[PDB]
Amino acid sequence: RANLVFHNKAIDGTAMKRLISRLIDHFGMAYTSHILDQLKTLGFQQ
Amino acid sequence: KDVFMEAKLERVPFLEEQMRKVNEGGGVMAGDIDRLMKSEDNRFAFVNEIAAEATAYVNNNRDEYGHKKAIHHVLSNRMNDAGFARPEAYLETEPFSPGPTYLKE
Amino acid sequence: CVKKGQILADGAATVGGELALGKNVLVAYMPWEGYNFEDAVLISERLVYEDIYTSFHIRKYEI
Amino acid sequence: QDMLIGLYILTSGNRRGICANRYNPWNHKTYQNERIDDTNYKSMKEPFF
Repeated sequence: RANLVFHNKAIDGTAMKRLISRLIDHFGMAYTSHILDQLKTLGFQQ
Repeated sequence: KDVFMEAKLERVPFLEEQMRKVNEGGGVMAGDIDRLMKSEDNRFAFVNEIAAEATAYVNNNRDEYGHKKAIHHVLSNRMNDAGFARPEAYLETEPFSPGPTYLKE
Repeated sequence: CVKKGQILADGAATVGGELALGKNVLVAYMPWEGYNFEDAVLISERLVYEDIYTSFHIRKYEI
Repeated sequence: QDMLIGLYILTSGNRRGICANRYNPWNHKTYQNERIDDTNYKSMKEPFF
């Protein structure tokens, strides 16, 4: 069920950059590339 | 004794659609390249070894490559010796295509 | 009848006695699906089958 | 920009205080008040998914 943090605040610009850095260091640059594709699609939808 | 045995192990459902978009986007190859490079010390040596192996593949069995992309062939060969089915040369098919060409978005 | 100096004939992009370099089109400002990312526009088919934006270009080949 | 705005709107939360209720929730009333707890029980509250 992964090892993530349930956000409950506003993910502003500086919070997105922090989140990507932590996902990169915890998973690598191969898992993060797929996350970014999914977040791009979900961000465009909402 | 530790009561998290299954709360952290419950299978996430609805994953079937998040299994395909990996496969046409090149995600499987991208996630296999890094796992092959997870043990290499110098990436340039790994790349040169892959290129030399692909050159040997082209030389020994010339009249097959042009579609199979022998670099994909050697990558699949290296990924197929430790499980990781990885169909030959990462070849893509068109299971539902009574036509010549997809529009590709 | 026409007095001196009045308009007799129109011209290119000069409907009426006025300059006219474009067309009036309904527009809504909204992010549709990322297809209007940065400075991209998302027009409809109505602009290609009603000849809303259609121009003639003449090329001169000399030999 | 666009994906960032989408994610910000997604993770923006509800309306915290006076922007969600016109009157104070102290407001001693609407208790379905009587000597017993056998009265009308709507208690809209929030869903319990």
